[PDB]
Amino acid sequence: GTKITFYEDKDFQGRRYDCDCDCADFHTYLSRCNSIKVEGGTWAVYERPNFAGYMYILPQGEYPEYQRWMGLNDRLSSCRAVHLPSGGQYKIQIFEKGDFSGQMYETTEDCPSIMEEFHMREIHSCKVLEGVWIFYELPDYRGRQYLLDKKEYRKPIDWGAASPAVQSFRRIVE
Ligand SMILES: [Mg+2]
Repeated sequence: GTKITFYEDKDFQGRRYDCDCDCADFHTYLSRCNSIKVEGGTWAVYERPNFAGYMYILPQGEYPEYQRWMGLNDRLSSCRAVHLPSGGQYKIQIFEKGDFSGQMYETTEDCPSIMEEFHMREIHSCKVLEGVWIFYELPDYRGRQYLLDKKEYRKPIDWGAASPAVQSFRRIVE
């Protein structure tokens, strides 16, 4: 089922790499990425090998420029398919402070503005109770993205963020 294609140049041109499973390192096959086709599944694609650096979530679709997936540069070199639980449930708890302290909020819905809904622009810890979610550094699902597909996150670095800025979040739905 799951299949993704990476191209070096815009508009599905240039050297190409295809992947139907996780790939921790494709840098030897491809030196840059400027377009992607996702034929099936939803994929997390990462700037550096072993799922490091900037990351981005792409559902099925055609992406003729990296700006189409909110890419931040022309570098990609690892990818993995997002596993959506068959049960189809989503619930997250967000916390004001690290280590699950401070004010907590629980939700099963998306949040395009944490400031509007919860009066925060940083989240310092999180429990993903059900499902798979994405945190964004900017409002309304803009900017750098962080995949939350583990259960517990005691500090922002646990979701890959050097910054505590989180201004929106949403679920990855099938
Ligand atoms: Mg709302």
